[PDB]
Amino acid sequence: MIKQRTLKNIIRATGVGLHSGEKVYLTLKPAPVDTGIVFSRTDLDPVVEIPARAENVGETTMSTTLVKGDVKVDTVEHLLSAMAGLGIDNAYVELSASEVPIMDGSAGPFVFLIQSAGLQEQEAAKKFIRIKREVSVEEGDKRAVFVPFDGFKVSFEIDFDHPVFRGRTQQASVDFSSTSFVKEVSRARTFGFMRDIEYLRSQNLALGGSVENAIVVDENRVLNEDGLRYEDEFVKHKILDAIGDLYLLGNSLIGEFRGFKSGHALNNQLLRTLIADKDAWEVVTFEDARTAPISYMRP
Ligand SMILES: COC(=O)c1ccc(O)cc1
Ligand SMILES: COC(=O)c1ccc(O)cc1
Ligand SMILES: [Zn+2]
Repeated sequence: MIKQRTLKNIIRATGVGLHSGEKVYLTLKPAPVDTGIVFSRTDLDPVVEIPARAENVGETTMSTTLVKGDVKVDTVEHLLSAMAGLGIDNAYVELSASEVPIMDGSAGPFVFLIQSAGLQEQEAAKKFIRIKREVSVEEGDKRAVFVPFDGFKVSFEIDFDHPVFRGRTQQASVDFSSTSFVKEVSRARTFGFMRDIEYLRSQNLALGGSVENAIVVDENRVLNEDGLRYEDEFVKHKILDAIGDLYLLGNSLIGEFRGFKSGHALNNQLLRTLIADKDAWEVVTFEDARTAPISYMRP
C-alpha cells in the first residue's frame, strides 16, 4: 500500500515571522497514524494545539492563519506546502511564537530540513480525497475550482498590470506525475511591492519582510541583487501557496486545482464548499503504490 508518513527524527530551525517580525523556534516532531499536521504554541502555559484543518482557519489577509479563540498560528502555507510535497501525513509543529518562520520566503529550507531528518513510513494506508465532480467558488474576478483528474495537478493564473510583469509568464500548470515539487515549485519565493510596504506595516503585515526573505519589486525592477530563481517565480510561488492552503483539507488530493487570481481567502472557501458537497468527493486508499496514479519519493 501507499503508507502514511511522519518524520524519522525531530528537527529544529530558527527564523522570524514575515508578518510579525518576531523571532521563533520551530520544532518538527513525529506523530502517530491519523494525527494529521498539528501546530502547538509551546510559549503558552498551558500549551495550545491547533490541528491544521480548514475549520481552524480564522484569518486569510496575506497568509493563512490558524486560530483557537485568542491563540493564532500565522503563515502556515509554506510549511504545509513542503509537507504536502513530501507526503507527510502526521507531524507536531512546535512554535515559540504566533507565526511560522519565513526562512528565505520559499518552501526550499523546509523540504531540505525534512529530507535531512528523513521520512518514516507508518503501518497504515494513506487516505486521499478523490474529486468526483466539479466544485468551484467565485468572488468578483477571482475563481478557484476542483475538477476530477487521475493524479494531482495545479494550474494558476495571476494578473498584475505592473511593468515587472509585462510580457512575463503569469500562468503555469504543474502535473506532479511529470514535475518535481522540489525542483520546480519549492524554491519559489514570496514577492512584495515597494509601493505597498507603508500600507502593509500600518496593518502589522510584512514587518519582518526584506530582500532576505522576499522578491522586492520597485516600479520597473526587482531590487534583489542576485535576481529571480525562475523566469515565472511569481506564479510558481502562488502555486506553492495554493498547495499549502489546500493541504488544510487534512489529506492529499486526487484531482486538479485551477486558480484564477485566487488567494488564501478563496482557497479556504473552496475547501469549505468541497467539505459540505460530500457527493463531489470520496476517501480512497491504494493497496499497491506501483498501480496508483501518484507516487512519492523514497522516504
Ligand atoms: C518593500 O516590501 C517588502 O520588503 C516586502 C516584503 C515581503 C512582502 O510580502 C511584501 C513586501
Ligand atoms: C495539497 O497538495 C496535495 O494534495 C499534493 C498531492 C501530491 C503532491 O505531489 C503534492 C501535493
Ligand atoms: Zn506565500
